[PDB]
Amino acid sequence: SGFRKMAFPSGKVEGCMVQVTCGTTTLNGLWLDDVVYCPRHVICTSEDMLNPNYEDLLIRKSNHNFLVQAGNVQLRVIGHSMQNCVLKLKVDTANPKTPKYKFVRIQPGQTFSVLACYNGSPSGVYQCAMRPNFTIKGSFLNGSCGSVGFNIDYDCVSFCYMHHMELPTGVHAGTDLEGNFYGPFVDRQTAQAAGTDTTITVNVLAWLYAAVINGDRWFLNRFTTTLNDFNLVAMKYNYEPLTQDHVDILGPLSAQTGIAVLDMCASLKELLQNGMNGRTILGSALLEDEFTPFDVVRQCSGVTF
Amino acid sequence: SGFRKMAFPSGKVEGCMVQVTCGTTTLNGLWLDDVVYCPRHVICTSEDMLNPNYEDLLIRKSNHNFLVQAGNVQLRVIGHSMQNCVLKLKVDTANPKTPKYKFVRIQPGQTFSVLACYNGSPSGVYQCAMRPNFTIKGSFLNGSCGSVGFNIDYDCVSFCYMHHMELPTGVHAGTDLEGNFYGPFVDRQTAQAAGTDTTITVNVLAWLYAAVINGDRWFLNRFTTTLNDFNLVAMKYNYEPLTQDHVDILGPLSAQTGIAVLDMCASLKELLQNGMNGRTILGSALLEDEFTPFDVVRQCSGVTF
Ligand code: NA
Repeated sequence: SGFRKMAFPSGKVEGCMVQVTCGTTTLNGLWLDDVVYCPRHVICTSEDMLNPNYEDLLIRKSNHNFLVQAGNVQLRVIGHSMQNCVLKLKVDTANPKTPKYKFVRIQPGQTFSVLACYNGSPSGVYQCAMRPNFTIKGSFLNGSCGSVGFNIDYDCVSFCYMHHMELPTGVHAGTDLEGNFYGPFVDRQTAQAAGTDTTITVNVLAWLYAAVINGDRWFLNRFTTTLNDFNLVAMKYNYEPLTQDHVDILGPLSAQTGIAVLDMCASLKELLQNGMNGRTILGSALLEDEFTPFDVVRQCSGVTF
Repeated sequence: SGFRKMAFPSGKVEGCMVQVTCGTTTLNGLWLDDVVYCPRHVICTSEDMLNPNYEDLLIRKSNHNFLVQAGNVQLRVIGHSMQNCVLKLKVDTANPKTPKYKFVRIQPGQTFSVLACYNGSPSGVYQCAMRPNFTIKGSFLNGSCGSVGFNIDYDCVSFCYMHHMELPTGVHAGTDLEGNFYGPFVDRQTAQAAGTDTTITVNVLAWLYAAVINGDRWFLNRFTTTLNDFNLVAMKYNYEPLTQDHVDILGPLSAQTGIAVLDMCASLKELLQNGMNGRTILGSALLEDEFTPFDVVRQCSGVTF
């Protein structure tokens, strides 16, 4: 037993990370088959970033202008194109370590692992959630752009995130692998506030089920609630609405523990109204919301890849 | 910016994980060059575990009793021996993906990454600290034995932990890679309880420095204290005494932030005596002690491997 924030093993993604240099800017790229994907803002000078026209900037670049390095071997660039906010550099060599993969656009509240890289080399791996306001709370420094987020499922890597920027508030913003930003953000140096964030209710409930599975039960009570009355309480604590879809997704955990979803909702209602009274849950003094129901089952059942 | 519990990239270790089966017991092994290392209790039956004579049990085994599988490839066992609580199975094929490595015995309060595996396949990666009572708070299920903990340093994987068991209290125990348990534990089914734990003071200070580096400053006060006056409070809150060596280890973080260690100690003293004033630090409502000073530097400087 035990319950930890757990990242996916990173080796399959490590084998895809390369370094991309344009001008004096170096960041990371993702090498799948004979394409390297990276943020298009690699083509911008500091001056360009103030007001970039990416089509015109890309017109002015040659293939030679992009230095791509896999470890210490140069990969010759033979084409360059743009898809939304992502640059695609066609190279003359397909990556023999390309895993089975998909590009997916994830939902707010869903989790993924980030392989933080610099100069094409991995620094570390950690688990992130896509916040309801479409930012992520990561750990990213200069040079981290092009690091990716991903899930693994039976040796298929589903890439869902590529890192582009840090907002002045200290949260992080990026795109899917088709280059569409998550949230209302743009790759130009202009004002772009993130919306007000909220707590991911279905994930908090999943984590309470994880706690029960690991023997923490003190917060269970004998109260009941309807979905509507629970949501009326949770709205006042800046929790996202819980829908019947969320109730159904919590079905397997509810079935294993014998605790009906709405009874766990009554427990959560009491936790919100009363606090923890100096107690902790799974070693935490806050209600945690970055585990999905599937993350609970995946950790507690030993799923491998 | 941002500060997360960050594991090492796991690919170098993933390439060393195998499955070892003896009788009807399956667990994981670590394949380095032509030797597979795994917990010796793999040779015990359920009746053996009650009172195992490991020397006798090993003499009664032959090479054919061990089935070793590296992914889809069966590895032929050509020798077997025992070093303390670790079994060493010599195989007729050397692992071509063996990283440059060392076996290290870590000190309490130091951290490492765990690659949790089942049936020789990686499930997830997460950071652990060796607690002062020589347990770790991990996430391990049936079949996780033989999963390893490690650090990566420049060009070398330093393996420091192999997983053997879960205490009835829900914490985890294991050995170094020479087969010596951390703490007073033994690989037999007899009563064993962890000693009372304590909080790793130098790590809490390191994490407060991480908070300052990331813009959290609310807990800083203009006060300073002495090492002795701080240790008076530390003893009252089950914190380890702070030594001059531990002050020295905090030197680089103190230097970067311009906050003397004893000033931060005055801040920590006020936090211990008065609480966290309804605030969080780096998203936590509790003081965190599982980041070493070097973990802070590694994450905040983007060290790669
Ligand atoms: Na101070």
